[PDB]
Amino acid sequence: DIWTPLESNPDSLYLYSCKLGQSKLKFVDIYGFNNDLLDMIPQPVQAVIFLYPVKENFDNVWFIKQYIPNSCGTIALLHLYGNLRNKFELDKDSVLDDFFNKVNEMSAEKRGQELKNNKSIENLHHEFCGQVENRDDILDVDTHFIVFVQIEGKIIELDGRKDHPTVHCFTNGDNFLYDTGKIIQDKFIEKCKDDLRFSALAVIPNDN
Repeated sequence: DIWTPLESNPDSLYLYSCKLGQSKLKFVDIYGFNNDLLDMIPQPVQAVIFLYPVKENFDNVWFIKQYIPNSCGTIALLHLYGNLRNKFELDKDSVLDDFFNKVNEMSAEKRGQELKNNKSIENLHHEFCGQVENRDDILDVDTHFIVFVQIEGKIIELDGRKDHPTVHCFTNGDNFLYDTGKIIQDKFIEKCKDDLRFSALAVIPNDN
């Protein structure tokens, strides 16, 4: 049971979200993590999605375990809209609204198993996945999506391969994008002993 990696292009992510039941949030490329470039990002930033190669009470954070290779794009969208549900509501009776209601009382483990059995999402996923010319486009699981969201003034990193969310530090609206950049630089970029070709996206409101 293997999936085609999700296309990370901001337009494809949006369109994919629209079909899943969320049209209120959009994605904007992050060109770098220095202040100059982060200043270019429109605010308020609601989250940051990050792609790269290869206390603990989480009562208030929605978490799903990842069991399927290259489903991570979708897991990230799940972690994203699932934790912004109060602020940006899902379309009533949409694929995601239905999924979140169905798994609301489930643990991160059973949530993850439910994903396996969700035809709609798997189908919609592979309408917004990358192209495949050869097996190395689906069997090469090298790049990985993770997401950072602000939950009760705390920067929470959400990754389905880990056993739980990773709580980082306190923050606020104004500072979230910047505190997040510092975390990404020290935890992933500079910690990597090479030219870490990453990509990043800020999630912002579609309107105001």
